[PDB]
Amino acid sequence: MSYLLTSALLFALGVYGVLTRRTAILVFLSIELMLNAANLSLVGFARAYGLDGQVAALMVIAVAAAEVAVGLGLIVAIFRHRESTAVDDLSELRG
Amino acid sequence: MSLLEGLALFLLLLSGVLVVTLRNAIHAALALILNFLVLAGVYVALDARFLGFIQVIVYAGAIVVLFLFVIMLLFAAQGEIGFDPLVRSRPLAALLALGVAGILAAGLWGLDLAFTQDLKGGLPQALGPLLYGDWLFVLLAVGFLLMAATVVAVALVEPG
Amino acid sequence: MTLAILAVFSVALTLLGFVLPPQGVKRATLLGLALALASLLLTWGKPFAFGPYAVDGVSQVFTLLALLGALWTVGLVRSGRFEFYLLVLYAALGMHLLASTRHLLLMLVALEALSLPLYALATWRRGQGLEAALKYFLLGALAAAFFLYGAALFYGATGSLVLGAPGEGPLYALALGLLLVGLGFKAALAPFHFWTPDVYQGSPTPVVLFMATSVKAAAFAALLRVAAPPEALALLVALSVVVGNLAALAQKEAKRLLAYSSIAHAGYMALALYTGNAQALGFYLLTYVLATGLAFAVLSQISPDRVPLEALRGLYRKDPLLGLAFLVAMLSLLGLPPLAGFWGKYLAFAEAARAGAWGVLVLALVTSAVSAYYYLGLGLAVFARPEETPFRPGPPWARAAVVAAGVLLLALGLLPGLVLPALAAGG
Amino acid sequence: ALFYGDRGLLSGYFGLGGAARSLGQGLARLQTGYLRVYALLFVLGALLLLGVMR
Amino acid sequence: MAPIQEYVGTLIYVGVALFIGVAALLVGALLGPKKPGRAKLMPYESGNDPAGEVKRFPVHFYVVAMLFILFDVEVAFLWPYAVSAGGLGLYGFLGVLAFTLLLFVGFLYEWWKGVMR
Repeated sequence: MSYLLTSALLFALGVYGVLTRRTAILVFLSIELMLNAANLSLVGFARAYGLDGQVAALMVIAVAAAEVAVGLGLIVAIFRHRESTAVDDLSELRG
Repeated sequence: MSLLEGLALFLLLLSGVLVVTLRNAIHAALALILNFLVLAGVYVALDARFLGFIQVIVYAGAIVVLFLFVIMLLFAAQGEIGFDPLVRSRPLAALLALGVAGILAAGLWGLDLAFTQDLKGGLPQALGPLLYGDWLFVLLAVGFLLMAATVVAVALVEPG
Repeated sequence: MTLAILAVFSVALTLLGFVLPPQGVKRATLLGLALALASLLLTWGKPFAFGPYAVDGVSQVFTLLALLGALWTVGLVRSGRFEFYLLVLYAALGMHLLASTRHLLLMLVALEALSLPLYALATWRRGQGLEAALKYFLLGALAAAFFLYGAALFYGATGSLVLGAPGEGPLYALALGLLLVGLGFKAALAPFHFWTPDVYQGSPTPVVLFMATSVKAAAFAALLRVAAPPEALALLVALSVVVGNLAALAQKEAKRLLAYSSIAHAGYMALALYTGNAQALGFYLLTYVLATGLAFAVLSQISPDRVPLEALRGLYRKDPLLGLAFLVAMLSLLGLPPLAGFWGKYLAFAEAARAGAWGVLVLALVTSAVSAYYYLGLGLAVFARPEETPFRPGPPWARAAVVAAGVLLLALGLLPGLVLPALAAGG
Repeated sequence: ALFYGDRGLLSGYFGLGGAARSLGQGLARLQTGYLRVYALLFVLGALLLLGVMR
Repeated sequence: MAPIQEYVGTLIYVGVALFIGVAALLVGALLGPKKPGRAKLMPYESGNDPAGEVKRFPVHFYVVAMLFILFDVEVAFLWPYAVSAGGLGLYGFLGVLAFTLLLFVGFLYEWWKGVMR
């Protein structure tokens, strides 16, 4: 059960990262950390509920890879000509 | 168990704290790779053996490799430029990170489960029929998702 | 056997774009969407499931709406990049998969598969488009992480990743909350509403059309399968509708105001979730899709980058039929008789009252009455004195599409007992 | 005097509408454009929801 | 399958390898002249500028790595079919063939577009 509590704590740490980070890429890293915490919870509950969570986490890996590829393309396109990757540098769209 | 289990969990949480705390992007990614190694060991401890090996191969070996390739093409290691710091948001952020765990801790507290199943090791020998079969539809959806992701990234960079 | 049509057209076009001009690719995409729509209709009353893919009335109706939105938004897209069409196809297929399953993990894969091509389609490369794409992608991946931990805690409360399980106490409620976070974000429900104004303001107008119609449609299609508790539903509705209407009062630009309005409208649609009627919500979303696609097709005829409210003015003198359809749309979205928005709104409110949530309903009605201020300030602006404004009076394509949308809106508003009989199994 | 008072009552209705718009722009000010702000408010609202569910 | 003892033996393997590596690095570091100089610590090429002040490196390597992560996911999906093959029969073969053809369409797309760019 310590595994599930640790997965929740890693999700919390990724939340702290996404909120605290200034850089886009480090936020994306904290999100990946959240995903891996989710995968650990899934593996525990598959050990409990019969092995489906393993294939679940596999598909999650593939989904993660897709979103990592596309998001890194985005990060390239937005900060190729532009200056520091700092996410606060774009405040054009205001309420 | 608990002898090395405490070690693995302490290393996992310490690595997460690093990956969210360290300002060296390279060092953050490296702490996440260490986290992935600790987590693949945990996976194997949980009778998921194939999944730990892919977690090393794909996640650490491939994903954060491209992360590192991006941050090395675009230096970005000293992230604190163009600050707009919002210093008071640094403690406040942690507050939310506390809550996002606590309620999870509440939903998982006093929760005991039947952790007794003979997974026979998370080997692909048994996952083959489960993947190609009950999951074949999800598999093909995933494949189309990745093919579309390739196309999306190509059209997204595509200087012309 | 419609998803097969979509897949075949997409995969073949992926290579055919090398030998076919982007215009030929556009014709091909249009043909594929029309064929998929027709195949959906010929299967009306023929639920079809093979694996976790399960077609019911919900799948049928919401995918029909999504295909309509995709056809309309493809009509306007004339860029010589065949990719700028391929992505659209994906989203449709993706959204199809979102409404066609109960499996939470296949639901996540479908969400990612329909959402990723939107991120890339939002790049006219205008500096605002980059900011919009960045906010969108980051917040969407955050919501996907939350939704995934929710699916995990669902698997924790029950041995399967399929909705409908008996459910535990705190753990099941918590998993439901972690799913609801992502689903309301995708449906632009507050307090997850922040991304919608910026993204609608930054993205090219026809893409905003496609988004504000099909994305919200498929998001509510997925919500209908969830058994969201009444407290969460009430909070979402209250906050969403209040902020939607109020922040729309302060808006100076048409697209941002319309995004806040769509936040409020998702708040309204969140009432039919009280009962999950799938008839009330199907009807509401039919009317909303038609009206909003109409409004954004007109706005695209005005300007893809950005359209202030003054640009709308004088539209009747500029084009009479366009001003008339825009007035019809503003009133239908205001939910005023004898327009179908009244019937969709009533059906949602009847579901809500049948569930027994009264004060929430009263607050929704007060916010809807407040909405009339700007709904009229937009609808009535058509008749004002024309000021300096770019005006592209469309091809016959967009004119006919707008006319059909307004005609269907009024026709189903005046006699709703025509199709409403067949929103269940499909007699 | 009753005519003036009727005018004043209409002015109070006006004031109600103006309070509505001011509240509206206070809530529209919630979205500044700093992504950290949007993320914090997002997570904050999600946590409020998760607390409500009990 | 295989017993879990082999994995603790693997941990021991890693322990010996790491210990010997650190020992070799200590041997190298402790045995040396240690006369640091300013130009000695300077990176390379006669004063400054081996590459010097250059724009960000080509995105070509990003594309290489992204291609690779996607196709390694492909392989990770192909292996469970590789182990259980005769049992999954023509059904599993057909599923894996359709999957492979989808990602091979992705490969052919990126190839006819190419990345020399």
